[PDB]
Amino acid sequence: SGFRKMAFPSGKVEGCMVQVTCGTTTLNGLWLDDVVYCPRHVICTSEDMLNPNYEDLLIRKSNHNFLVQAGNVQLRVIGHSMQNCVLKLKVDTANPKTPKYKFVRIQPGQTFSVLACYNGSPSGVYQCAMRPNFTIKGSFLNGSSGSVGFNIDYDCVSFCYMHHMELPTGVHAGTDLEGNFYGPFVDRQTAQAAGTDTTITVNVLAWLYAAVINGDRWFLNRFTTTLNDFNLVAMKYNYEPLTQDHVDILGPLSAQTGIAVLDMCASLKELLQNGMNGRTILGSALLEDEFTPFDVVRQCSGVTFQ
Amino acid sequence: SGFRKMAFPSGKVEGCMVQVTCGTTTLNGLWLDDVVYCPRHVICTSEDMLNPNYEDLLIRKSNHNFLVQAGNVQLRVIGHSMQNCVLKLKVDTANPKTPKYKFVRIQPGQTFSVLACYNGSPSGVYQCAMRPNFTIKGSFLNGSSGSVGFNIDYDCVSFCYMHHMELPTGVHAGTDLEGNFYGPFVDRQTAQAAGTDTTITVNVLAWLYAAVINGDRWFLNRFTTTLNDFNLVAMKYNYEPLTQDHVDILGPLSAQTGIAVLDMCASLKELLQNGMNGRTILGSALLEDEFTPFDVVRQCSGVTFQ
Repeated sequence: SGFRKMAFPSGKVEGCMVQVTCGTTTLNGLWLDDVVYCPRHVICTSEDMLNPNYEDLLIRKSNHNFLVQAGNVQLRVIGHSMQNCVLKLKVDTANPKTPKYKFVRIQPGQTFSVLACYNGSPSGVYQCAMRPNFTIKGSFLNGSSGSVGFNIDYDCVSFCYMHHMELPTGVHAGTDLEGNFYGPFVDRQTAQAAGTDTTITVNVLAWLYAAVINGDRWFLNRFTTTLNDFNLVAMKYNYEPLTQDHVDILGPLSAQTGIAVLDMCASLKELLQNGMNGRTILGSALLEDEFTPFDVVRQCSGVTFQ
Repeated sequence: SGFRKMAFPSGKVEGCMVQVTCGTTTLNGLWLDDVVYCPRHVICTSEDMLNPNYEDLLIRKSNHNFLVQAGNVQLRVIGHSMQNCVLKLKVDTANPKTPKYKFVRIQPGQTFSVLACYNGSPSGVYQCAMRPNFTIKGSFLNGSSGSVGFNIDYDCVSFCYMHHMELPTGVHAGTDLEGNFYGPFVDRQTAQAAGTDTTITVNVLAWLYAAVINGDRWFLNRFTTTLNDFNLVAMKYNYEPLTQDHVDILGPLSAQTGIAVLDMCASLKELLQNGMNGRTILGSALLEDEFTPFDVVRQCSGVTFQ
């Protein structure tokens, strides 16, 4: 019993982390097969970040300007190329610990584990989510660019995020493993600011189903509602729309607990209109939205990754 | 910037997890060199747990009664010995992925990472603290015994917890890796209950400092307080007594923020007497007490000018 914010096992990702040094800038790299991936702003300084011309700055750089360290071992860069906002550094040796992996671009509301790294050495792992405004509420200090976010999909490591920048409000922005920034952010030190962040509705409902599995039933009511009636109320509380596909994804948790998805929406509407009244749900005094439906099934069923 | 419940990388611990089966019971074991450590209650039947004589029960066991599996490969057991409540199974193969490790016994109020496992395979990694009543609020299902808690100091893994039981209130009890239980619990199916649990005051203060570092300041005040006068209020709200040892530990955090330790106690005092008034601190609507000062400095320390 019990319910906790839980990250994925980081073992297969630790064996892929690498240090990449360029001139006077140092960050982290992802070593998969014979290719190292890292943010492209490693070739620039703090002065260049105000408006960097990445094309002309990479023309000046050569293969010997890229120092890649795999722990206490130096790697030999034999090729380099830029794809959007990341660099692909071809090395002469394949990582022996290379796991079965994919590159995926996640939708807003999806959760993942972040292996925060510094100088190519992992120091921590935590579970966060891609916010609706395409930011993440991570924990990163200076020098953590190149850290990766990932899911474990059955037998495969699903890389979905690489950390790049910190925004003025304290949140973070980054790219997928193809160099494309999530949202309208760029790798330039400017005045870009995140929009208003909303609550991931389908995750709150999955979290409420987790509370029912673990014994909490005080928020259930004898009310009921439709999708439009619920969406119109949650809209004024900055909640994301609940699609008909989201109702289908919550199907398994609705059938296991015997509570209709629309009945659970009626419960959430009361909590939005009346609050928690100082009460707690699964050890939290507010509504948690960083648990996807499958995240609930993994913890409650003890899903293991071999 | 930002603050997250962050666990240590679990790669060095995953490579030590194995599956131990005796009779109809299956749980997890720790594979270090040529020894497998696991809870000794794996050798008991349901009738034995009522009043077990572990000395008498282990002598009756043969080596082939234990089936140890590293992945899908059987580990040949060649001997068994008992140290307190931990069974030590000698195997014929030394674990080639054994990391630098030590066995440590933590104090109440400290934190560690838990690698929750089932059938020798990891399910997830999360953080928790040793409650003042010598329990942990984990997320454990049937089959999770043998999962270990741990910290990492650079390259060395300090094992500090092995899971054994769940108490009637839903919290969990276990031992260090030498087999000594935390608290007055025993590995016998008898009537047991967790003591009165208090809030770890020094951890809440460390968490309030983390909020100051990240920009939150609404809870501060001009007031000050002494050690005695604060402990008068802390005792009234089921908080652990703050001591000079705790004050000295919060030293670096007090200097980094310029807020004296006793000044932050006057802010925590006001929060306990008035509540949070509906506002949040670092994403929580209640006071968090499972972040040690070390955990805060680990995520929030920059550079100290002297």
